[PDB]
Amino acid sequence: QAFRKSIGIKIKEETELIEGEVVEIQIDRSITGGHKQGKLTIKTTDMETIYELGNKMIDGLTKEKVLAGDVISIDKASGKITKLGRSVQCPEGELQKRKTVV
Amino acid sequence: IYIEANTGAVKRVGRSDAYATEFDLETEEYVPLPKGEVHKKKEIVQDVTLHDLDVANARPQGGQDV
Amino acid sequence: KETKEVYEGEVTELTPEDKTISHVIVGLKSAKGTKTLRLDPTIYESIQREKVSIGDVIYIEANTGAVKRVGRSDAYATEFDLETEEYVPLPKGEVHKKKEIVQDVTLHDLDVANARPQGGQDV
Amino acid sequence: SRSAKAGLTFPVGRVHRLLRRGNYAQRIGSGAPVYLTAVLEYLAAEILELAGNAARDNKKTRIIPRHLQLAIRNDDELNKLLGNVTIAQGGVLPNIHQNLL
Amino acid sequence: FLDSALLNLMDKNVIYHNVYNKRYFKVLPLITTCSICGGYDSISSCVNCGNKICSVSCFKLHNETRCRNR
Amino acid sequence: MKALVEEIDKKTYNPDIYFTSLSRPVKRINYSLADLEARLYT
Amino acid sequence: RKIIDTFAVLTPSAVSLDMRKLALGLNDDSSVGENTRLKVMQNCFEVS
Ligand SMILES: [Zn+2]
Ligand SMILES: [Zn+2]
Repeated sequence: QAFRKSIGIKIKEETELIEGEVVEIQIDRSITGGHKQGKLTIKTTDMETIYELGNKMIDGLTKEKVLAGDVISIDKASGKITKLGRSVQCPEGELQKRKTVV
Repeated sequence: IYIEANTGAVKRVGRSDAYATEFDLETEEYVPLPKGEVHKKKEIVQDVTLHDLDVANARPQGGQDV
Repeated sequence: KETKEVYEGEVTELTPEDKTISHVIVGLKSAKGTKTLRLDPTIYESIQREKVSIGDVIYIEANTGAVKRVGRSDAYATEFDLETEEYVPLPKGEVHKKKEIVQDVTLHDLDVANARPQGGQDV
Repeated sequence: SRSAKAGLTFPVGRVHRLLRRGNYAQRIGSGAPVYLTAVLEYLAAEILELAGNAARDNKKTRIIPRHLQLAIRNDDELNKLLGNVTIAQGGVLPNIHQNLL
Repeated sequence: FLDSALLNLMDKNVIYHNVYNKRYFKVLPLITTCSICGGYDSISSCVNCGNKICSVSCFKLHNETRCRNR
Repeated sequence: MKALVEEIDKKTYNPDIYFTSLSRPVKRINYSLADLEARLYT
Repeated sequence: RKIIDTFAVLTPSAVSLDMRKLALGLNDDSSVGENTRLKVMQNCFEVS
């Protein structure tokens, strides 16, 4: 077990990340049926667009409290939300960027 | 989806490409439709040791049900 | 040093929200205030374990999730002449309370807390 | 003039002389007509840009009083500022009630 | 020639209204791309118009000419 | 982490409809007559 | 119940929350499926 503990393995892959300031959040559900339909606006220095959300985006968006002033950073493959800062946040750069994780 | 007849295991590939324009952002990736027929067959020359059949005869390994 | 939230009050309604996956809004009637709160199904399961009903004083901790029942409130003491459930008065103060503790705990106690599960109220 | 060195358009001497001969007080300061031309220049620029975009909405290169009427009445601060002001040849707003439909 | 009565009404219906497909509106999968360079890796509809914009230069070129509702 | 306890109103809160929100800024108002009459007559 | 109610005082003052869910493998993300945690949490929810 110690001889297997001594040697390690490095494995790398690439993931996408969208980081940008939220303008407003407009979800849509029903009082009896369900089937939530989320819409919010993501903004940065040189991009400002409205993103429509799915079921799991409102699942992670309602299990974790967030505001219009609060700013998110979403990974597409992981599906979890990083509520980083509110209006720390002071962001720059492009909206959707791809970085490698090792 | 991906469904095996003899084993019963179920794997999902994702939402089809026809529903990619329903929402602008979705955590579910959009995969194309699988080419070919519905029913497919193939033969494998897979080798497996007799002790592996003995552990397969000894204790339950694991399944997708409770 | 850490702060924890303290909730207490008389149970008014145990009902789902309006539609459901089975959560329960617990309306805790305190003396100086009346507030309704939504709880997890595990702490609601311990609420079902404590056999509480409409008009029972409970004690609920926010961060930990432990549930203690104090007893039936003093308003329902005249409902029956003899009852095994003792009658406790209404808790004074607000619904939400906060305090800070200077509790000391050894690092080995944190190691046993990191090693094996100790206990809980669920199955 | 002192309007160009201070970034102004309206003259300071006409407003200062108008405050002198307007019977307001005995002593008049030097920064008060500059402040007044600043406020009147910002407000007049606001009505010029709102009536300019209101003229840009109806695809006309000239400002009719209906564009100024809709530009003033469509803004909340201009309607709260001037609520009794009647504009000639400006018309009214297309306000249609829901229960009459 | 279309205003003339030399052609029948059923002739105009068969020539113009009957050749187009009636039942099948969409069979193939629908694809939404960006309106500037067609980037499908970034599907992001705009604010004032709701137009799909992929990259940052596509938005900076989008605010000037192709945005009418702004 | 995730809070097991959530304070909530009876009348204002609904479990289904969830909503969260926060020189001179001015909302864009269309001055077109056919746009407003087109909106009010549909 | 009286001896238990009178003689049980001490508490395990140090604990880690959300370790009880992970020790059995039933959480929001694990190698087990979706209704294993639901049917196990329901059969647990009925058995006292
Ligand atoms: Zn593009
Ligand atoms: Zn736009």
